[PDB]
Amino acid sequence: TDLGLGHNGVRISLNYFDGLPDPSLLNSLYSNELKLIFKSLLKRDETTKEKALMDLSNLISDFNQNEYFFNDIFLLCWSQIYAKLIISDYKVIRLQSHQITIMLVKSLRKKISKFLKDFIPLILLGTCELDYSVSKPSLNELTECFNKDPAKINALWAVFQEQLLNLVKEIVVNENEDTISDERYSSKEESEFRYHRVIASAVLLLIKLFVHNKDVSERNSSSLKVILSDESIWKLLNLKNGQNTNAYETVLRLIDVLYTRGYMPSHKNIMKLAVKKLLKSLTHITSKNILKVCPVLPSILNLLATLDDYEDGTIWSYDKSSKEKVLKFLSVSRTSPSPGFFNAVFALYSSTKRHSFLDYYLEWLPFWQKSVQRLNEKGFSARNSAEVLNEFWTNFLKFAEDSSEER
Ligand SMILES: [K+]
Repeated sequence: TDLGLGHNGVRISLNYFDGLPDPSLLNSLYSNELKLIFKSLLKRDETTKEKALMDLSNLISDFNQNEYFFNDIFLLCWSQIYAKLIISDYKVIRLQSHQITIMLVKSLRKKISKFLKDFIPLILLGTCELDYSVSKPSLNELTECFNKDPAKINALWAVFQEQLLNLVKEIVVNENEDTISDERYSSKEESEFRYHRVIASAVLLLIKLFVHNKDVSERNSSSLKVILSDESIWKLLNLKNGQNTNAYETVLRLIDVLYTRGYMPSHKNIMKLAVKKLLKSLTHITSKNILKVCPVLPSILNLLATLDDYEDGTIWSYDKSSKEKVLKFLSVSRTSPSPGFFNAVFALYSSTKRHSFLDYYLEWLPFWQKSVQRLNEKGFSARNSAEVLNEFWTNFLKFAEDSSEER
């Protein structure tokens, strides 16, 4: 049987309809107080959950009196609902749930070693939550749980890399908008936003896994292929609305790491999947939303310059109208340039000229011309006027020195 995130006989999942504590297992709990606490956590009413978690948290803080209660039956049950609690919209529920688990690890050391495979990956997922109101306190209490040693934390990323990837796979491949949220009690927007948060956390977790493990690609090739071949991660490459750009930038970073490590060159199918979605997202940038998106444009351009190095600009062939997309993307983005922008544009020019992607005089030159025109009319009133203006001229002069052979 597929136990999902579970490694001790019971199924642990993030969805709402399975991986639930068996009614018999619950009745076998030590104290009648626990039975009610758990029955309270299996409901939907989130008000009574905050108290139930508070009560449970109190029983664990007073570990002296209460200890025989926190046995294997408790850990099996808790490990199942813990997974479902950390996807709640109420950040208090997610935070308290993490603290409880962290407290259990810190208190039942050795006695809980068997369950660490189930708890650590979810704790770390909490530290990867883009909301710092949850990810910072979680990481703090976690770091404190291990003698305040950040090296002991970095070890966790290596020890549990298999279970960490399995968690990613569960979020990305197996669950979706309609399994993380019950359509009967949740609107479409609610479901989307909820799933977005969870998968966004998974992408960051996935990135941290490459940071801490130099051989992750080779040691987990089959697991990574399943994760990255799915469409779900790459669907995050969306700048339309309503989400901010945090998740978007995180995927950019993932693509970069994957390319740098030489993973994507090894998996053309996955690279085609990511790039197609990346190129399509360029069309999401308009005058309507340029002011919300402009701080991530240097990242886009730099990534495209990097990818252009693959097989002499082969990535551009993944989209029949990639040239047109880039042109329209450049014309929009020059209206609201930010620091690093012109450095990135030149990076793209310097790389793509090797196969004459865009015309020097009919396409590149007017871009630079209209750019300085924009900078002169508005600035230098705006902030970072001097920095950006100087950045433009430094890069244009380098661009202009190629006008030699292009004549
Ligand atoms: K999915």
